[PDB]
Amino acid sequence: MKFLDQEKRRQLLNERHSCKMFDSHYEFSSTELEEIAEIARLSPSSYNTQPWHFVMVTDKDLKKQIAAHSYFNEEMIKSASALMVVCSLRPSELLPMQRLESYILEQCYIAVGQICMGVSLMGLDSCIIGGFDPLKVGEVLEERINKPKIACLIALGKRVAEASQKSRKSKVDAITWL
Amino acid sequence: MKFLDQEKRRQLLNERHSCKMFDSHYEFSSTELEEIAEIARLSPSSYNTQPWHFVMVTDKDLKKQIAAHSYFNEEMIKSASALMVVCSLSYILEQCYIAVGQICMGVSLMGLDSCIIGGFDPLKVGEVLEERINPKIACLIALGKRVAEASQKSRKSKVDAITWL
Ligand SMILES: Cc1cc2nc3c(=O)[nH]c(=O)nc-3n(C[C@H](O)[C@H](O)[C@H](O)COP(=O)(O)O)c2cc1C
Ligand SMILES: Cc1cc2nc3c(=O)[nH]c(=O)nc-3n(C[C@H](O)[C@H](O)[C@H](O)COP(=O)(O)O)c2cc1C
Repeated sequence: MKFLDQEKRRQLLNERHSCKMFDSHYEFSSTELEEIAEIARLSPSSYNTQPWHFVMVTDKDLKKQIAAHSYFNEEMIKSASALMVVCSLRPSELLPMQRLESYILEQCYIAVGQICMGVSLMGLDSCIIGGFDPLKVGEVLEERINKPKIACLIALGKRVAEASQKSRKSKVDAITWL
Repeated sequence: MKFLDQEKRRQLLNERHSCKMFDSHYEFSSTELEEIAEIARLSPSSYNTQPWHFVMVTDKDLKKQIAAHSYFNEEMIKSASALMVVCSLSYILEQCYIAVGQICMGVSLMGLDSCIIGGFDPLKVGEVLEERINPKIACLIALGKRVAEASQKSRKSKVDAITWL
């Protein structure tokens, strides 16, 4: 019951890459945005806690304000069709270095791994972003939504340039066979 | 262009499910084993740090041992074709979980099945392995072939999960 053959499954692993620049002229349809939200939502988590909230930022000025405080990621964020803000839930909403906080981030990180695979399946591109001023991006999103704890960002869109070459430590360093 | 069309992308997200029991007859080829390991290795991380190590358990006797300490996951793990032990070497040491999500998606693309496992005793699971590896064990992933259909998706509302800006 496979979906893609070896050649295709291998290509996807390479197409899943950190897209450093996006086609600013490519706009996300409601269909594209909705499926991405479903890829995020349908992700797995321990005891199905789903301690995440995904904020889809498509407004250019609002994304631009976040971009201005993402340092070297500014032009990239600006270029992107959409910017996902992966928010971690409060521990008070979870229950009916901090242990609960780290647990929640672990679930959020899983979702991220699923999302970026989904984005490649559609034919689009992403870049996970942790290089940003956390206090400042919260600031410009405060009046819009309650002050969130941000795990990471995910820039989204269509690429202008080809995928960068994969650089990973040796199969030996990463894999033990038993 | 697309790798898969709309229907098949939507189908996959349901095929990507926590498989509770596996075909205890089915055995992983080397080719199946090697892809699963490469999906894991090509995962993304901060500054390409790759703060992880993946241990592939296939031997039925050693897997049987790990399953004995896996509480309510005992039969599942014994019946699986393989068992991956995911280990970590801001905060960056949690980013092995980014791999986890990529792996399970890649596994389902092959038309196989997986279950992410957090229900185990890390003391005794680490003990039976420590004659070889130096941990830190984050979680487990059972890998193999299903015996029945994928479970129904239960999730909180789209409204609970998504803010549209
Ligand atoms: C970190 C982690 C640990 C998990 N541990 C277990 C487990 O010990 N036992 C189990 O039955 N399921 C476990 N699961 C599976 C979740 O219960 C499952 O992801 C959730 O119910 C969503 O359903 P789905 O994966 O079938 O789509 C775990 C999932 C994650 C992400
Ligand atoms: C938590 C996290 C944060 C990241 N932040 C950035 C970033 O701020 N800027 C950037 O260009 N890439 C960022 N990346 C992408 C990684 O640098 C990239 O995944 C790694 O170099 C491997 O390359 P690849 O994904 O293209 O295979 C981030 C990745 C992760 C997991």
